[PDB]
Amino acid sequence: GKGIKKHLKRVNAPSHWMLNKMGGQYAPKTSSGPHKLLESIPLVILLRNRLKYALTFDEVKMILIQKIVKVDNKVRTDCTFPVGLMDVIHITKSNEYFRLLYDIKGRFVPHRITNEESKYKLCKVKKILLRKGRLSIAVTHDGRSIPYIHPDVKVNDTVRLDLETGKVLEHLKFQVGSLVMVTAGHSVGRVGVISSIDKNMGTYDIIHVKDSRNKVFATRLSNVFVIGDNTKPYISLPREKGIKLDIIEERRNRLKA
Amino acid sequence: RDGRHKLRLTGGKKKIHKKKRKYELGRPPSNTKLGSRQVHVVRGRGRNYKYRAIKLDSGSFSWPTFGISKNTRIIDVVYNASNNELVRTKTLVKNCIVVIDSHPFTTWYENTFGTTIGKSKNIDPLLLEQFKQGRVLACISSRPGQCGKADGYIIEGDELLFYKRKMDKRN
Amino acid sequence: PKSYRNYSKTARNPKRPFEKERLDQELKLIGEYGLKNKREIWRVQYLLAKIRSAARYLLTLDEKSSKRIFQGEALLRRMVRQGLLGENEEKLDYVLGLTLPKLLERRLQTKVFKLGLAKSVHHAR
RNA sequence: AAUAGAUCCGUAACUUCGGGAAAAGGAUUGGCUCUGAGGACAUUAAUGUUAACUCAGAACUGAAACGGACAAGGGGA
RNA sequence: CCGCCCGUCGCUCCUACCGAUUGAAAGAUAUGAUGAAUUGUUUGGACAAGAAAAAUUUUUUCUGGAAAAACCGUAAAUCCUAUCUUUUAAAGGAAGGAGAAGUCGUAACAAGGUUUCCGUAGGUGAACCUGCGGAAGGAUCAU
RNA sequence: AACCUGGUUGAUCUUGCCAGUAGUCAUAUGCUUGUCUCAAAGAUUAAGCCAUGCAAGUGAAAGUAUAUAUAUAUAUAUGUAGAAACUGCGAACGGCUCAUUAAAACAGUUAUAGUCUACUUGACAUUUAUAAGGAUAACUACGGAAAAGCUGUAGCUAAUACUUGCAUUAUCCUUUUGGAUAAGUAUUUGUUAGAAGGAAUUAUAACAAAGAAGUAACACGUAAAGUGUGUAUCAAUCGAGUUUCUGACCUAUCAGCUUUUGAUGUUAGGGUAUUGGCCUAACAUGGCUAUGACGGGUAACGGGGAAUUAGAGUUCGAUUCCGGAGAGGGAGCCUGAGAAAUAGCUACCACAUCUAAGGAAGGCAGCAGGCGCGUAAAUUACCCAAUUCUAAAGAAGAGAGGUAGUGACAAGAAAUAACAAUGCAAGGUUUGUAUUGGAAUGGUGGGAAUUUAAAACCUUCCCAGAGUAACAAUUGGAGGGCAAGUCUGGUGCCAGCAGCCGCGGUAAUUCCAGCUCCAAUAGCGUAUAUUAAAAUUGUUGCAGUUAAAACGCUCGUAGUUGAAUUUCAAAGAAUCAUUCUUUUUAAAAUCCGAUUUUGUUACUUUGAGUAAAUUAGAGUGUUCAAAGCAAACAGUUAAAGCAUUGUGUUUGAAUACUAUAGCAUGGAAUAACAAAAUUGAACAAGCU
Repeated sequence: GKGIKKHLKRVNAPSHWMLNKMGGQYAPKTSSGPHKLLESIPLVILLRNRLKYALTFDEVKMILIQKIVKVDNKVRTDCTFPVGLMDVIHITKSNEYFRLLYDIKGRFVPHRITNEESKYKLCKVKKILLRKGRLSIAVTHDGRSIPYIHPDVKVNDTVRLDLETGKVLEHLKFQVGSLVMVTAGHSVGRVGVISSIDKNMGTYDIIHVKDSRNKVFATRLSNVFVIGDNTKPYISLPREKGIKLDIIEERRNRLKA
Repeated sequence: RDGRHKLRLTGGKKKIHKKKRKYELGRPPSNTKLGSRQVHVVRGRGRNYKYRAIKLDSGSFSWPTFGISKNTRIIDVVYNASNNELVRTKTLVKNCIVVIDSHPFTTWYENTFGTTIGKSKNIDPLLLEQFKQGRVLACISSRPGQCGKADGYIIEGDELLFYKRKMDKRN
Repeated sequence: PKSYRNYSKTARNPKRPFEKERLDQELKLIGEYGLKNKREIWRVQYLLAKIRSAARYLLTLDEKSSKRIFQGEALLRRMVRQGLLGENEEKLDYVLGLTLPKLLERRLQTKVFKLGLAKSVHHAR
């Protein structure tokens, strides 16, 4: 037969997983869930290869059996569970809160967050569907369906979501002043202010985004995530703060130590 | 049973590898006659069920100028645009022309409108005479081989004139 | 199936196998650095050709171009760490001009002989 | 003795390019019930009256039989 | 120039060609004939269960239904015919190449002793000869 | 490293090829081989045939246990487990091979507004109830058959197997509150209205008809109420099927193909998950082609890539990854979300096993292994410890995979000595050089630490353990090309050598040997293929009077190529003498003297989207290197950092490339195209 493939070769695994060539022949194929395989990491590699808490897949299973780690404040026990673009990971035994984010080099990093911040996740609405009774549901990047969204919410907006109650707290638009984070391009991981939006009829819409140091980079509309307004990002950011640097001058700051 | 083994657009013959797949399928046709209601179940892809009707007597039929649907029984099949064998062997297909009982429609008209929503449509004489006869012409609109039920609407106006001329400068 | 770790050759055969002056120069280098084989000098000049090709490709690129102002100092700092270029050197023409004995001076046996320890280069080997 | 009518298909070497050729070699053929196509004539684009047998197709039917008798090439190297 | 050199004819070996033999073999297509297995539909009808009654038994009916059969369809496989492809036998015929001091002549290179060569046609043991029209790559850059 | 050399001659200069030369992740083979690391390996021919064994199973809270065993207060309640079996899930993944396949497959680029989608994730439902029905496995008893993963009859019992079946919500109004009104999820039909998309016959809503399947008659227990299993629809996700544009080797001694037998299109239908001649009926005569259709060949799976490269190129790619196809050859089919599945079934063909002769059973192009074929390719080993998959998901499996064995396929590092004194040679008491004679160290053997699933290897330590360091390096040459002998014997146009030129008939620098020398070196020859050499396939970049090569000549279509012409300059700051930066200067619409767009394409510039492996390349002392993607830092035993007493800290795994085609994008030059008169406009006023 020719049903669904269920194995992942190591070299065929996504590059940002950073799995080594000689470390076996297979990679953990993420289970279907909230996020795409390409734009997520399984928590097995999250807490084996990144946090180094576990040394083997069996040790990952050992961690997961005890209902300790929670993804969006709810317990996850699947070994190949897709954690996804941005959300909170709570480990109760060590009492630590992580937010999954992108570094300026396009890789998934667990960024330390406070307990207070671990309740404020950001969701990028991807569709607005009205079902029976003129009731509107927002489908987000998280694969999550939020019924009864505020009618002002648009298809490329973002909404702050409360993990405990699963409710929207406020929304964020996509003007030319709303700061965004790029998610999948050459400029994956950059944080900018959106200089302009060019809407091509029937093709990909492009948006030009201005960095903090006034350098402009363009990207596809589907590959951005509104984070905040011009005032500040609504979430905390990794140490680079979404600021990518030219390689010729990353070397100088590497050398000065 | 779909896609390959034909000639190319240029008329050339294409060599055939890739033996037949299941998803190409091609189930045999259902020559739905009219008779005591009997349908079978076909398990299509994804365990979706398709109702293959073999015989029907009745079905929903719509008076479209009033937009009202009533269940009636199919008396005969008299015309079909495709193969003329279909009417002769009395098979029900999607665009078939049938003769159905009009008594439910006449009784409904008497009950609601009186006499023999957006009411007062004024009817037409060509359909009125058919009602007076008691059997009325209709066009099927469902696919009995797919949905398992014959169902259609009463033809009126220019299309009714067209089909009446085509059935019976004429023989 | 197949292993995923790479492997590459480190030497290139000279071609024209019987040049008298080339053989003499090779023997001079072999004897005066006390190394066992001319395969070793072939490795050294294979490495030298690698560095030289990188240098000339960089020289073709115009000044203040990004590729040059990254790779040029990458290569220059590698050469300086290897000791192949001095402080009075600052440009890419000198890494173009560095030579086979200058490369061979950095072998362990030559350095230990120069520092003492062993009284002959073969003793150092 | 073997087919041999008709319809459909297919037809080689050779050739004086005209033929060879009905080459060779295949299939079908009844009855019945139908369907389709092929004309002529008058009224103020449209509606009626009326005629030949000629093809094509489909169901059904029979002890698989149908150029049913009659009539009627054996081919090839 | 006692240079070089051409061809026929003899002998040996090798390669390839034509070849009667309705030559042979293996494949691949196409048509036709027969046609396993089987989807679907229909015809079925072992029974298995229900509904009725008498105070162990009977009729009728409802579905559900196994063998079996038929008809469209999917169609393996076999056979006939035709064509094509590849390989291959063969009396005889006719080439090419190589070999050896073989036989016959002297065609070409000198004006090579008839200048050479081309196209064409005929003839002859062979190189070749001859006719017609060309070229100089001629043996003439020239009253 | 952008390279040439020997060979036509009496001698010369050419053309021209032969030969030499080097590489090959390129195969075989010959000789030889002391270490360590690394690791290709029955592709080539036979997608030929296979003995044997293994390769997919699964129960740790959570479907069904009087098979059975056990333990606590006392036949009672709890339990703990549990063979078998029913049920659920998986077995459609993986692994192998490259036969088929030439616009097919594949790749980049689209579409699915033409579809299906299990597990998983988020939302969240509609027309006897203190809990409903039979019927079956396991098991028991009687059996049959030579034999099989064969099974008959009788008897019972379960289930999350199979099957029935039990409130409520919303809306209108006086206006927290009172009455009033209504009740089907998908899907199909008819009539209508109509947050998003680029465009809707969209979402959705109303009316009139049908209408599936469901909404728990199910099982275990978390905060000092939860979970599992199952269920309708939508969405997400893991995918899939079709689909747009563009891209392929040789052949014209393949020029016309396709079209009754669907070829191209229309209409209607059937069928499908969906679109579609996919199929059917009617109709029309279309569709492709010298820009190579249709055929034929391929010793052709495609791509990522590989070899060779100065730049172009040429050749290869069975083979780590992706996509496709197949399971001896065909065809058909069941279950299932997913198969036209093959360690699933059915039949035919070819093979082939057992048989008591009646009948059964099979598919190694899975892992080993065998035969055969060959020039050509390993162990019938160990293990699930790592990677990962399946399950009732810790605990079981896995010839996937890993480990070791064979292994001069390739690749990397690297032994076979080093040193002191005379004698000798050279030189103004300096280098080389047979004697001695003490150090050093591996190879090797043994024990150990360690490593490892176990073991082995590496590494490390401890004992022995080198003088002819017998612990003894080979391969191929010595006329030229081409480094190295007119040295010594044998042979004597023989034997033989010789890639080519040539040597060999008594002086053989070429044969057969010895000595010596040369080359490369644990490697070196040979054969075949391929690249460079080859500017001897030439776009860059060949040649054509006589070396091969201008058609006999002209016309001529396709193709290729095509005169000039339409908007030019001045002024201002900064390096060094110059260079470089900036503003405007016709006309039409925009803003009340100023606010700003003014053909199409090629082409060119920037981006976007680019799987990794490989490549280039950044960083990083694997003891170096091949490598790998790591790692680095203080700590004879604690300072510092931060936290309001403890917590290690700092990191890296970049960038580039990813066609020529497609998307977006600045553009003045160069090219085309468009518009442009036997005429074609624009404006104003009046008129419709």
